[PDB]
Amino acid sequence: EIRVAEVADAGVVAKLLRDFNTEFDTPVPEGLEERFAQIIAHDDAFVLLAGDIGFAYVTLRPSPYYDGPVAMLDELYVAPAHRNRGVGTALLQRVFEEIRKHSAGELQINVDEVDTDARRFYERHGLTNIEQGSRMLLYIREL
Amino acid sequence: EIRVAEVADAGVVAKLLRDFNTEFDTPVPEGLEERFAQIIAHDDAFVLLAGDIGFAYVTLRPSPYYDGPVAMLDELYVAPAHRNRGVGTALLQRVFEEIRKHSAGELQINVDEVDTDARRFYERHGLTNIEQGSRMLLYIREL
Ligand SMILES: CC(=O)NCCNC(=O)CCNC(=O)[C@H](O)C(C)(C)COP(=O)(O)OP(=O)(O)OC[C@H]1O[C@@H](n2cnc3c(N)ncnc32)[C@H](O)[C@@H]1OP(=O)(O)O
Ligand SMILES: CC(=O)NCCNC(=O)CCNC(=O)[C@H](O)C(C)(C)COP(=O)(O)OP(=O)(O)OC[C@H]1O[C@@H](n2cnc3c(N)ncnc32)[C@H](O)[C@@H]1OP(=O)(O)O
Ligand SMILES: CN[C@@H]1[C@@H](O)[C@@H](O[C@@H]2[C@@H](O)[C@H](O[C@H]3O[C@H]([C@@H](C)NC)CC[C@H]3N)[C@@H](N)C[C@H]2N)OC[C@]1(C)O
Repeated sequence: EIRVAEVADAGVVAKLLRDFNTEFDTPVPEGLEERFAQIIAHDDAFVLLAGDIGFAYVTLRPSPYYDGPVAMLDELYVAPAHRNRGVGTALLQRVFEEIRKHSAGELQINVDEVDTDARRFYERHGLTNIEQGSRMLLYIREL
Repeated sequence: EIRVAEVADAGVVAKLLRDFNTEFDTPVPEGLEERFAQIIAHDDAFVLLAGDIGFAYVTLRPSPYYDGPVAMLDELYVAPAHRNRGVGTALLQRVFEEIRKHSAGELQINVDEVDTDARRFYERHGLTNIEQGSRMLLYIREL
């Protein structure tokens, strides 16, 4: 079932994020668990857990366009053996439900162009890459 | 010079954002001044002003990857008569300075693909759309 993570669940969330990065051959910094414990307790952010096999990490930030925040689904992951059985759909549905309790004006998600399965999933569940007739790109600088 | 906006500057910020959205024929929400006054008073966002002719609006949000926030340059605009003279460069250099005071681990920016001149500007100043050989895309749902 989906539930909202408590501070004491930080270790499970961190493990799943580590698994996600390992799946993508990306090294992870130390301290994921300690940071997730802090974020879950104190910040305008939440984590949803599907048992111990999937999670969603959402941040809520201010926007002049809305009375409520703009939400970002910063991380969404289901463990590979549990995919294609509706877990990601359930997590994303619960994301929409939870951000609606905050009157969020919009949900954003960053995705690599090459991740066509994720893109297909998001496009089939109501998200779009198009604004004013153009694709939207994410630019970053790591610091 | 460039300055960090105060609550008293909400009117000038709101005017500039209205002008930006009018130029690009994108919608303008009601209540921009009052919302900016609220946003500027809080700890997780700031606006930089170049006189009354340009602005940067930055939000800060938590990440498990860093002790500091992830910053997002949600809006960057210079009035048309003042472009191509280095104002945008100065604003972006002050964005990096200010987010360094917060120990931000990354800067992110949403950029329409069609905005080729803005994209050249960001690439010239150290931002990248590429991660592991793939372009990064933004997906949204308005709510
Ligand atoms: C090539 C490439 O890109 N590789 C990427 C490899 N790794 C990653 O990207 C890592 C991160 N990604 C993830 O962790 C996971 O991918 C995700 C992104 C979180 C997804 O989480 P789940 O797999 O749990 O999601 P789901 O099961 O809820 O839905 C997924 C698909 O299941 C089928 N389905 C489910 N329910 C039903 C139903 N009731 N009726 C009919 N069909 C159904 C349907 O076909 C659907 O596909 P469609 O997208 O709607 O067309
Ligand atoms: C978060 C967010 O909202 N992101 C979107 C960015 N916002 C916009 O697109 C709104 C409209 N544009 C501006 O608001 C401002 O123009 C910018 C984008 C902040 C830059 O400010 P400046 O004009 O002050 O720049 P600059 O003088 O420091 O450096 C000069 C270099 O700017 C580029 N440049 C000049 N003129 C335009 C132009 N009309 N359109 C697009 N690019 C332009 C060009 O690349 C030039 O380079 P080149 O010489 O032609 O090679
Ligand atoms: C409806 N969603 C948008 C979101 O995608 C996001 O839009 C960005 C927004 O942060 C920012 O938009 C500005 O730049 C846009 C222009 C330069 N391209 C048309 C015009 C609208 C103007 N507000 C640009 N960085 C790119 C634009 N797609 O932020 C505002 C929003 C209302 O939440």
